[PDB]
Amino acid sequence: KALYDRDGAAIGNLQKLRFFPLAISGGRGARLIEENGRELIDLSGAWGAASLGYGHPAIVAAVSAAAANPAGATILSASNAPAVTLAERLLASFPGEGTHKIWFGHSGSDANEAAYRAIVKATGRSGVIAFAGAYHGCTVGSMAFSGLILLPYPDPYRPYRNDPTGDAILTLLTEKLAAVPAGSIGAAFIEPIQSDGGLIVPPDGFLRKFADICRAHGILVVCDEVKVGLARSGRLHCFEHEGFVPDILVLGKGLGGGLPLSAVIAPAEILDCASAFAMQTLHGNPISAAAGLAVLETIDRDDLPAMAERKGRLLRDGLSELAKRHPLIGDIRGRGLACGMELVCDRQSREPARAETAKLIYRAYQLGLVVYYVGMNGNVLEFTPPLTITETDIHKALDLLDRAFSELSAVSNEEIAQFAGW
Amino acid sequence: KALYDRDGAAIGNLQKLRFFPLAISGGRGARLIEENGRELIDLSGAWGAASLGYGHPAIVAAVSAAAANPAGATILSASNAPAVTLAERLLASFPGEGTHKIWFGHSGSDANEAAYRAIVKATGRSGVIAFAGAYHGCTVGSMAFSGHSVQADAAKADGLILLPYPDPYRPYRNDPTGDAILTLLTEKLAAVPAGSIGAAFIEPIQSDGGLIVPPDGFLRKFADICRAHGILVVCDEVKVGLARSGRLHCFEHEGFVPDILVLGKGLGGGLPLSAVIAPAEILDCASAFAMQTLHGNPISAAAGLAVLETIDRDDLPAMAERKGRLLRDGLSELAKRHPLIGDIRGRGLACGMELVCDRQSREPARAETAKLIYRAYQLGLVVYYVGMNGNVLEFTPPLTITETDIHKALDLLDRAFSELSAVSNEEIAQFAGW
Ligand SMILES: *Cc1c(COP(=O)(O)O)cnc(C)c1O
Ligand SMILES: *Cc1c(COP(=O)(O)O)cnc(C)c1O
Repeated sequence: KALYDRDGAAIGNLQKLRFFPLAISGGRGARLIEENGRELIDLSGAWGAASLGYGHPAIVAAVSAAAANPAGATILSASNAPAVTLAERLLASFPGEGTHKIWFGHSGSDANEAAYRAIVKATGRSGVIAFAGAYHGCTVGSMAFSGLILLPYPDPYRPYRNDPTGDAILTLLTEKLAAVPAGSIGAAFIEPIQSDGGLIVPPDGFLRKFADICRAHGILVVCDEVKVGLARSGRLHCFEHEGFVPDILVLGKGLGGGLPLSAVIAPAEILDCASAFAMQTLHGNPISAAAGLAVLETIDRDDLPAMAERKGRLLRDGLSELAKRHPLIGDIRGRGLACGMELVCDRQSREPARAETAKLIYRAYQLGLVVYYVGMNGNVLEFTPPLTITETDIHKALDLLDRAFSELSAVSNEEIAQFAGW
Repeated sequence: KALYDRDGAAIGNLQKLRFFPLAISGGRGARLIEENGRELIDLSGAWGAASLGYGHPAIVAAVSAAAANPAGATILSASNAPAVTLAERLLASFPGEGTHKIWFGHSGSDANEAAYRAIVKATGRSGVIAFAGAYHGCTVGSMAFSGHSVQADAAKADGLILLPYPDPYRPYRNDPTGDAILTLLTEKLAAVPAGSIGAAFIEPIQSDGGLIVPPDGFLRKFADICRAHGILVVCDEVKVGLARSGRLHCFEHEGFVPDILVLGKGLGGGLPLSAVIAPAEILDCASAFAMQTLHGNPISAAAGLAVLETIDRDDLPAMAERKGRLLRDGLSELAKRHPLIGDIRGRGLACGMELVCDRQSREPARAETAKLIYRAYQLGLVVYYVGMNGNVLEFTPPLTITETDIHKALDLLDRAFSELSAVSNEEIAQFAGW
């Protein structure tokens, strides 16, 4: 039986996000090795989780050593040195000396859930501001508000109310705040680059101004950097690009370099408001913790933010070259190695090319390239490879992507129909 | 400055369940190693997550090889070999009626939530039966049908029905047979529209409720009432599953097979991993529905496999049954000496010891229990308490715990009983506990 056929038989549809029959048995650096023998360049990096790539020496060393001599298995019922070392390391990376503490999780979902629960418990303020198209996780607790003030994301490519500046969204926020009692909203949840929305970098200056308004109202600013955080944006934290510092930082995916690990950096008052309150047995386990430590160590050691900045420009330069040749490309956006490329039927009408996008990723897979699409309209290719990816791998991936566009016709809508996707 | 103070400075209280200042920098077998190098026998096994203990060679080999050559990092947008192999291995070991599939998670919390969300999605029946005192998780979705104190302050599912647990030591309405509970169930089902309940969540030994083994034959009768009303039976074996009970699956003791099995804790051997074994119709009813990026990651999956292969190779069910008798015998020996010990219960290496002020009226001895484990810690033995009354000592050691470890543990436990008055009220007040 083929690996992909075994998968369909053993594993239920519930957790499947499948677009093509990718069936993996290995990985080395930025390359996935399929069962069938072929290597593929990973432009996805498991949605950004594989920050250091596959089999990075630092991850192997840290994880192997931890497995061999684990400081227990939890942070709930015992303090453990790896988790404490990682916590101090995270506090050191954030402007929160004496003011902030750490909460460890398994995922961005449980981390966002925990932040919200803790905010409500600590402040009694259960009202929330979030953006339409926001992704804060896929559990009841994180979809709770992923009471609610929904704002449009300030998208330069598709302005709200005919205002490219985004200032009409700040005016909307002002009205929504005045419409409801002061002290009713406890938190604003932001993505400093929108993920599921289609890798949208907000217009310049918007978020600084957004945060200002929140602070004026005693509203906590929660920055969700599960996707775009830890070196990936060309700086360590994505908010560094934006002229503000959040009250709360949520971290996940790439934090674990392949292991389940998330963290909330939050004021001490928020995280000390109760004990035994948001906890799961393997939270703060020393094997995930040691993996996270290796990720942060490598980020500093190998200057991964500068690597991401340098390699992102190269990638996005590459994409612009393809745009001269392929009219489908309408917008190329991003910071560092978090890039999006939106595909449109007309560049002036900006009408989304959904069908063509689906064929494009399927085709790219046949050619030896792993890339997925996101967006409200299913028309934005997401690029989040290992920060470790080689300049050679980028150029190869660019050729394959070029090839994919030239060969969309080679993919039928019935090959697309076999994979349920989103 | 020392590790425990550094922890208070860096890590919030929100996720802390602390009973004493245990500060760990290492582990070997059934032993935890503190910052200064002092060794402690771990009878908790991290609430049973450390199924194979610490630094077990099979976990080390599995994890190191998977880190070196990982099959991606996900089962969401890719199939990977470690996860499928693990899925089929779990499937092979389940004596299911019909055909079943696997959902993979990080924890028993996300697994219970996902099981429930899938049932509601597959069937449209949102009503749920769970037991008073039930612990199914600490996420919004899994707290919705839980009954423990941790979940006491959370939003409960509409159509949640809570039944008393069949506790031999504290029988509901003083009926030792458990008949009054099945009678209560019957009255509950008919105060509610026919076909409205989709699920019944069962702990085959109730964990946080006080490590409670139900009356013999009760769960089979309970399962029968559910099956006759179209209600799917969900067996939460996160705590008490995979060899720990003296059998591979704890339901093997109760003479019924569940529709859905939930796994976690010990499944990962120290890495985050859970699983749901559910009928195909339930797990296939939707796609991209209940998902987190690192679900089915190949490193957690490799450990899961090392756990099941070790369970098989070392016949860990048979080991647990014997080591468990050895442990409960030793505890019975302690009962003959210390009047606080009111009840000793459990299967295999899942054991509970309830402490009471008086053996006749069985009033819970809360203050002594806290002092007991604090003293045990000082003597070099790690053990926690559970229960609605905070009076139940829980023993869930690594399944690979040696006989000598157990004897050493029994001696330190004996000593901790003799010496609990050494522990001051002020010392305990420093730890928030439950
Ligand atoms: C992936 C992601 C999450 C959720 O993380 P999981 O690990 O999938 O639960 C939350 N927020 C953002 C911005 C993400 O990208
Ligand atoms: C521990 C436990 C859970 C929850 O598992 P986490 O790892 O804490 O999410 C659920 N049910 C039972 C019976 C448990 O023991």
